[PDB]
Amino acid sequence: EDLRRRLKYFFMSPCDKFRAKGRKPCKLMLQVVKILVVTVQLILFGLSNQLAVTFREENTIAFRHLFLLGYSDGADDTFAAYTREQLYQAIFHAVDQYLALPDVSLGRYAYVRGGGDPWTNGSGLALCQRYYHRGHVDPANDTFDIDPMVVTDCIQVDPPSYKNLTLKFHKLVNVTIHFRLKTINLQSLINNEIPDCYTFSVLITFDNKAHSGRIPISLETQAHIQECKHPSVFQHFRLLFDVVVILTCSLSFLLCARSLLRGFLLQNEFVGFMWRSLWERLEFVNGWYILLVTSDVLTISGTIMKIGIEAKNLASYDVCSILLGTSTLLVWVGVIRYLTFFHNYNILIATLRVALPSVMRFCCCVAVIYLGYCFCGWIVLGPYHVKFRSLSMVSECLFSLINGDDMFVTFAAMQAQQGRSSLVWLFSQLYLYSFISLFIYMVLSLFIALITGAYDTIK
Amino acid sequence: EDLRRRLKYFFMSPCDKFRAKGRKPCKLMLQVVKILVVTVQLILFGLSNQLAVTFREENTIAFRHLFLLGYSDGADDTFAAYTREQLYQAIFHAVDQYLALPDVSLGRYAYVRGGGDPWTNGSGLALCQRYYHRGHVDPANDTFDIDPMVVTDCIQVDPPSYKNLTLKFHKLVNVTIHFRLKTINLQSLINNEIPDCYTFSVLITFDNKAHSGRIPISLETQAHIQECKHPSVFQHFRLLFDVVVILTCSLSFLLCARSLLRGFLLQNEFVGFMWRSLWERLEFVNGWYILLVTSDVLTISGTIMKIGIEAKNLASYDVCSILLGTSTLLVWVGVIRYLTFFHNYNILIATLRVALPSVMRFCCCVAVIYLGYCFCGWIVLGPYHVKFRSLSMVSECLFSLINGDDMFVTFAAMQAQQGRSSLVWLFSQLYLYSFISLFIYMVLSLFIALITGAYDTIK
Amino acid sequence: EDLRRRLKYFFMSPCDKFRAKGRKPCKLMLQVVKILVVTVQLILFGLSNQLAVTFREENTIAFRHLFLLGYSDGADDTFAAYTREQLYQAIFHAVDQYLALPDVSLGRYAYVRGGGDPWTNGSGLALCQRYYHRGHVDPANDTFDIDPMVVTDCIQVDPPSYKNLTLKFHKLVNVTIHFRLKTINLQSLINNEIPDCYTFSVLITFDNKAHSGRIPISLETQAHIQECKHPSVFQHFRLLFDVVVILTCSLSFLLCARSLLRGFLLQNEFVGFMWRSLWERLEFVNGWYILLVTSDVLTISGTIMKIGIEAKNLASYDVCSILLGTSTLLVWVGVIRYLTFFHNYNILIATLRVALPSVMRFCCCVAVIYLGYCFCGWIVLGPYHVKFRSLSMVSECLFSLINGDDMFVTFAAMQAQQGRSSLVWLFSQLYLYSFISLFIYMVLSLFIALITGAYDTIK
Amino acid sequence: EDLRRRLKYFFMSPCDKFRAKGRKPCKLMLQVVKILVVTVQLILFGLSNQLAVTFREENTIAFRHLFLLGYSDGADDTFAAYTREQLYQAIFHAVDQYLALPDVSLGRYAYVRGGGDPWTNGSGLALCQRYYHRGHVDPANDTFDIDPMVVTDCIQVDPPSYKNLTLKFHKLVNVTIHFRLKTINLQSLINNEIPDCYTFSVLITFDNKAHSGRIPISLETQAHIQECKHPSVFQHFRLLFDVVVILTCSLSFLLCARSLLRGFLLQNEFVGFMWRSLWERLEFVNGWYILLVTSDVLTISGTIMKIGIEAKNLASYDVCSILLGTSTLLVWVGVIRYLTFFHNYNILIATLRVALPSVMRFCCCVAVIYLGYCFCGWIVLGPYHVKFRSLSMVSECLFSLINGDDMFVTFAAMQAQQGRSSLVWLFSQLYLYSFISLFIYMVLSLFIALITGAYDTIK
Ligand SMILES: CCCCCCCCCCCCCCCCCC(=O)OC[C@H](COP(=O)([O-])OCC[N+](C)(C)C)OC(=O)CCCCCCCCCCCCCCCCC
Ligand SMILES: CCCCCCCCCCCCCCCCCC(=O)OC[C@H](COP(=O)([O-])OCC[N+](C)(C)C)OC(=O)CCCCCCCCCCCCCCCCC
Ligand SMILES: CCCCCCCCCCCCCCCCCC(=O)OC[C@H](COP(=O)([O-])OCC[N+](C)(C)C)OC(=O)CCCCCCCCCCCCCCCCC
Ligand SMILES: CCCCCCCC
Ligand SMILES: CCCCCCCC
Ligand SMILES: CCCCCCCC
Ligand SMILES: CCCCCCCC
Ligand SMILES: CCCCCCCC
Ligand SMILES: CCCCCCCC
Repeated sequence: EDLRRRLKYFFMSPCDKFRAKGRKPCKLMLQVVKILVVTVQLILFGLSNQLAVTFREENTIAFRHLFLLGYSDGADDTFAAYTREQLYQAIFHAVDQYLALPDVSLGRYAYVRGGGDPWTNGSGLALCQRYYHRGHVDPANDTFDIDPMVVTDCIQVDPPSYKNLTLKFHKLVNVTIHFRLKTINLQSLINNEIPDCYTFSVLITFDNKAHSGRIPISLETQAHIQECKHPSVFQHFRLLFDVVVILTCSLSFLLCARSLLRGFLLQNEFVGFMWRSLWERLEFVNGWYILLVTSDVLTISGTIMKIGIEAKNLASYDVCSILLGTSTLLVWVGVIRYLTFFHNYNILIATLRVALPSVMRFCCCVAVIYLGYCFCGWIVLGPYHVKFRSLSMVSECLFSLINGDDMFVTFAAMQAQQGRSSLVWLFSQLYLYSFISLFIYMVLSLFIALITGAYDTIK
Repeated sequence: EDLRRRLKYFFMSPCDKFRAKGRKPCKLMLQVVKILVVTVQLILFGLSNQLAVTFREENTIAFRHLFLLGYSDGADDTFAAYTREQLYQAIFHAVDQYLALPDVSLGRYAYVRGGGDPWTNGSGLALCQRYYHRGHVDPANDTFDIDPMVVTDCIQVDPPSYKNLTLKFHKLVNVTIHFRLKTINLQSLINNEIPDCYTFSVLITFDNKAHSGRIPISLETQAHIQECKHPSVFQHFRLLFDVVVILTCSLSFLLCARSLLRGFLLQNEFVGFMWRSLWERLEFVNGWYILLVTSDVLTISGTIMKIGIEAKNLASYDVCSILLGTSTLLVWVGVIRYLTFFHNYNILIATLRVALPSVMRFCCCVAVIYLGYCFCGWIVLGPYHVKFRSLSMVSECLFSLINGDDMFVTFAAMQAQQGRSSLVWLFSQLYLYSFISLFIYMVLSLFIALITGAYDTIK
Repeated sequence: EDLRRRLKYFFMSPCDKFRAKGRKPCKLMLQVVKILVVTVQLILFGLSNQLAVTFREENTIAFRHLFLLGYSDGADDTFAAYTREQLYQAIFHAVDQYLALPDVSLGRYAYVRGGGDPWTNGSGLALCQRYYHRGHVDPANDTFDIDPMVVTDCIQVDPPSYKNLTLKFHKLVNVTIHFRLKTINLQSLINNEIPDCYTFSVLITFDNKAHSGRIPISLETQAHIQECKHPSVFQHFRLLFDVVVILTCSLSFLLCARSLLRGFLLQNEFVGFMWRSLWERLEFVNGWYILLVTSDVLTISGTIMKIGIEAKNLASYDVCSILLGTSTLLVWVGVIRYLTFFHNYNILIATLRVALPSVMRFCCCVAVIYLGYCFCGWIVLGPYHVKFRSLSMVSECLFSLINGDDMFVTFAAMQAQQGRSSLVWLFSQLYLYSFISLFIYMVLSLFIALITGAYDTIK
Repeated sequence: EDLRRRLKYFFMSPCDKFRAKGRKPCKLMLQVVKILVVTVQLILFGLSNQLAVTFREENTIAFRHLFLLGYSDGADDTFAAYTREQLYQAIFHAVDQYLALPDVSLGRYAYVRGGGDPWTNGSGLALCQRYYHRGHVDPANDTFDIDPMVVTDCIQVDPPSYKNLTLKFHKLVNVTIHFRLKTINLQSLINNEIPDCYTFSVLITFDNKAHSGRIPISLETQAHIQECKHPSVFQHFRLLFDVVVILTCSLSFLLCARSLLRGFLLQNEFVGFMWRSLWERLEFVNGWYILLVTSDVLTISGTIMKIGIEAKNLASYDVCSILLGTSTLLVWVGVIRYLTFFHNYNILIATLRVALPSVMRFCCCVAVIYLGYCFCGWIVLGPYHVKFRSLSMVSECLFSLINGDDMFVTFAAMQAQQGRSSLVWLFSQLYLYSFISLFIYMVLSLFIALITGAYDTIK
């Protein structure tokens, strides 16, 4: 009796419900307001996120130019030493620049002393060489006597004896330089924020693990952010905007939870009526509202993290950015729920609903072939091909090849081996040709055929 | 009675109308003449447009080589100073080259003195440093005391004391060098045109807003064009050609307006007959003729601007070029109006007419997803990914990815973060894979399906 | 009566004709032999073609390294002078290297003296500056007085006063250095060929036509090949192979001409029978045999040219290579004539036969849009975009964009103008987005739909 | 009678057979175990394969930096000498560095003396110049007198007179430097493996075969691996894992062979029953089991090779890697055999089975066109186009072009010839446009149509 009318009303559109019981669509206007405010909050956060990331990266580039002898932009991957004299000069240049920093640097840096290892108390720079405990290497007689246990020896340099360093080249594992520098991110002032205090931990590595006559040289930094002690800025909204976002998301969450509860109660009543199928029950679950509550939770968590970062209780910019960006994407996607009511505007969702199961079953069979190719390429071609170094990189290369991207350069990276390793080159030819042909012309064609057949069904 | 015959005649083809009432198709021959003359005028204008653009750009490159110490082509994005000595040397090199310009430069330049700020009367070069009013920075004690108000102090150099410049490095915001140079674009002589007089305003910036120990250095120019005073060229068509273009476009406009008026009158009579639907009225509007009158207006405006530029009353080359190029494109497109009469030649337009509404409705749903991805990528990945720096650049990157372009390099730009920021790298993996899969395999497939289904309908 | 049987036999396959009248298929075996021999001849010619091209290009690169001060590989497009001292040094370096060539060069070169202009009798090198007859340039007073007539003044240098060169910088149009060198292409010995004598005409240009303060510097060569005088090589097939190719092509031509004549006679008889439609007559014309006779003519012409080049009567390697390569492609394509008899192997040709007319009609409408875009892009974007410099380059860029290639870099080349010329940048955005959308999603889709519909018809 | 039931059981699924006769599916669990263990073995082998390849390549790069004067990374393709003084300096630098190696090198190398040619007994380095027996070259008189027989003259250098080298430049064919160095691959210690002893044979070539004034310089190495004599590593699983892989593959092979024999016997019985068609017999052959036995043979061979390499009996890393990688790919693909039983999961295989014959027939016709284009492009464009140098490279370029990849750069590589060789440039335009249009829009469309029509059939 009334159950039929109740269900019919439960599955009606906002305009239909307004016609029926004069219900005002507050959820829709809330969604529009949410899109606006969440996007604005994301951009406002992005300002400070960019400030932090830029400070870290620019300081690291400046360190590379200051401490690496003969360094130039774009040389990171090939920068290396090849003679004993070059290596000694690089090490001494790094240490001398560390000692001269106050007089030459464009930035203002403070020294850090002591702390844990590798620094002794009062020491600012640690210069450590690591070598085998016993190494006797005699290629002339085709012999060696090695105790592979690593011994670390190093020199402590106080900021304003290291020149007596003697490297044990034949059994040298690596050389490292460790030091910390303190600086202040003044640019924050442009965003009406109090500058933070940064500590950069700088590691310079001269790596000899390959014992190949080529020692690559690299510099890396780790940044630690902390609040400064009683700072002063002459004449030192966002909080209220964050509170507004929180209120909007809370109201949206409450309305969506109420709708889900109403749907659950109606589902229970209908099941009781029928009894007097899991899918027939899930038909009462509004997936869009589950997405909306997930988005609200994400947005509130991101806003709380953002408030904490602004208050200087936290410094996890990356997590906050990921939370807020994902929530913004979900908020933008959420409004399709209201287009679902009209067939002329619901082609994408209607087709995906029919296509997805067969697509998943197809992927079941395609994935094992894809993984076989991934592992084979990674292990066989990785030592020779710059695009096959790692499994994730192999997956990227194969996925791009399926889409027709970067094909000729992939083929050409192997041309160097046609004269050196002919068998590997021939294998790479067969591998690439077979993969491209199979996946572009057979697999992808059938995938698209499944999707277009589903569309033909729903149309 | 006669209304049926009149409407049938009104909807007939040029050949059919010639058969019926012996009407000569002057509009079609006018369209052909218009294509020829408008294209020729565009090319002729392009000659002088190229001359102007080349003068500006070549002078700017020469300035970069003259005034930037150690500059080389292709280094614009990374050119920077890293030590106090480097910065002082760059500043003094720029000023010294400015003073030596008459003796060393291959071009002939005249100095400009006085005028508004930043130059005092009689001064040719302004060397200005901008720093915080009060800056006390103490990273050693984790303290600072800042009044962020910017103070500008600068030295005036008369063209043929600046060597005493002392930079306040710890609170320095930036350094700028401003000067103006006058020159003459002699190359115009090859196009039988009188050379113009150019003033180049040159700004060299040493930017320290990030306070990161790396100060990027850049040079920019702004060009002002003016007529020279009583020039003399020994033995100093285009005007007549412009007048011909104007006459052709005016006649085309008159004929198209007459046709539109006739259609409007016939529409009114038919509506009156029926009365004794907005679409049923718009059926009488020839959209091709609206396009043609728009193209005629654009062409006449562009020709008037071109005449003014040739007379030296205007120098807005870019606006003129845009007007004339758009009008040329529209003129070329306009002749499809006559192919519309024959079905075997009207596949594209006939199919678009049926497909466009459903395509627009589909875009309604796709656009919110696209914008969500744009904002998320711009804010989360922009600090780390060179292709996500700006919203327009993000849109370009995503649009290219949809078309399969530049995929692997997009993936590879993030490989540097796999060791530094693992969470951001993982997010970028999920973001790129999900976007590419969704848009290439689901969205684009259904878009093409809509278009091909419309074609199946009209065929 | 007999006419039906005669026609049925005339349209039968080689196996069917062998069954009917025991006819041996000599044309087919001739085609196979032709493929083999023509391909082999192409490769054999390619050996000597490569030798000639390599000699020219390697000599030109060596000249660039010898005569251009500070030249390095890959700098051709940006190599330029920027100060008077740099230009003087480059000019004097080129002349000094010309004079020192016998002592420093790795190649063996002989000087050429006299001849026509610009060299006087006995002169090996001509150093010429071209300037305006009267040039008074006064940017300070915004005035000039120019007689644009070009005066050429130049110095003659005898191979082993030019140091007194005074350049008129303010009215200088360009500077050129002309000289000729003779050398011998010894590498020909590896191919059992007598070396040729080469004369390289070398032109070095310092171009100041833009009067922009930047003078680009370039070097170009023209090679003239001649037989040497009574050469001697101790112990100094291909001719017989060329004769064999000629005989094979002649026999194929004769058989195809006989077949065409037989078809023409049968066509005339059938028309006479019917009389007691142009297409109904062209149905008797074997297009494959027209292609075969064209290929035979091309092959014979190429072989005669190759024999002449080997005999040293000709040196037009490029024309011979084009003739032989085209003939090889046509010979390879010609064997599809025999697959046309079997439907399971004739899908491509059968479908093209049905699709081509509608494709041509579609192209009629698409071409005007494409040309409008070409002209608009060439004139509006060419001064700003490296990929739009020339009309052919614009066509290449747009054709590649239609196929999804190089999209993001096309967008990115304009990002530099977003700050300098905002209006041009906005126009480029609209231009690229509209072109890509229209052509990839609407035009190409309908093109493929036409082809697949034709296939659906023939299947 | 029983034959029908026997055949029906023979063609049932694992679950169906378990229902029928309670058969435990040991082959399927064996396949899962095989996937796991084979993939793990491949990765474990990849560790040592990477160690070997890295040692070889890093040593070669170090040699290039040590022995090539003025060498820098990325200069391999253009590195060349252009004056006699440069060539002498490069030769003497290489020899001097060879003599100074113990004092300057970061690696530890031992000299090799004597052996076969080109070294005499006691000699470590051979410096050999090769020139024509008689060369008189007179370009001034357009004459030459050559005996092309090559004479080799060379100097022996003992490791710690070559300075008196006099090069016969006008008839010089090339110069080579040969020497061998011994070293130890210590990095193996990180993988708990005993280091191997490497001998690097180093060849430095200064090539003058073109006699063009440009002499390219290159360095190449060949590595020979051997076990060292009585090495000692303080405290010097994989064997047991290899044995486990062998056992698993052997059991899988036995089960698959038993299944194939059972199928053969059933086939014979059915044929005997019918007698009282080759395809009707091949219907009894399980192709998946043939694939599985092939994979088992490959895996066992690869494992035996891996054990031999670990024992130091072999050093063929490339062959072992190819065997194991191919076997891993086949093992991953093999599990689709069990998905073949379910139609919803068998779309790919079911469609391929129907599409493959028509695809092969289509390829018959397409291949001759493709080969014609390959040969034409290789011979005509190869001397001018970097992507057409070799036939394999031409095939890669054309295959990539079909897939839309690298189009604009292919067009742009020819733009340099538009001014030099206009006829070749025009031919390249026609060649590229025709190939791309024909193959992308006609051939590929029909290929995809065949595949999708087969899918339409099986669905
Ligand atoms: C009945 C249905 C059942 C389910 C259907 C079948 C499911 C299909 C599963 C697909 C699996 C494909 C294999 C990918 C993994 C291979 C690469 C890999 O592991 O990377 C190594 C990397 C790490 O390896 P690495 O490179 O760091 O280490 C290599 C080792 N060294 C460094 C020592 C050399 O792992 C990853 O982080 C995973 C990256 C791959 C992820 C790509 C898969 C897609 C992700 C989801 C987005 C798509 C959503 C689409 C939805 C949109 C529309 C709604
Ligand atoms: C019932 C039907 C209703 C309508 C149907 C639905 C309409 C669909 C609307 C599409 C909108 C898609 C979103 C694009 C905007 C995102 C990018 C953006 O805003 O850029 C930022 C830029 C500016 O941002 P920015 O990068 O300068 O600033 C970033 C901020 N900083 C610098 C501080 C880091 O804005 C633009 O200039 C817009 C560029 C995007 C334009 C692309 C859209 C297409 C243009 C029209 C051409 C296509 C015509 C096709 C017709 C051919 C066939 C007839
Ligand atoms: C009824 C059916 C009958 C059969 C149907 C028709 C069969 C179709 C045959 C295709 C042939 C196509 C021509 C390619 C050869 C041209 C290039 C060449 O030879 O290279 C030169 C190279 C060597 O040349 P080079 O470049 O080293 O030498 C040039 C000379 N110098 C150096 C002096 C300048 O040869 C090769 O190594 C071959 C490379 C091409 C291989 C590509 C073909 C595909 C390989 C198989 C993988 C695909 C499997 C797909 C299955 C997946 C799904 C199940
Ligand atoms: C994201 C959940 C969508 C659920 C599909 C049903 C549409 C009402
Ligand atoms: C909704 C998940 C929130 C995760 C926050 C964790 C921050 C360390
Ligand atoms: C550009 C306007 C086209 C209007 C479509 C109707 C064709 C007669
Ligand atoms: C038809 C629009 C003309 C715009 C001209 C404006 C130039 C400043
Ligand atoms: C290349 C000419 C082909 C002619 C088509 C008819 C096929 C017998
Ligand atoms: C790889 C062999 C597959 C054989 C096709 C038949 C499937 C049972």
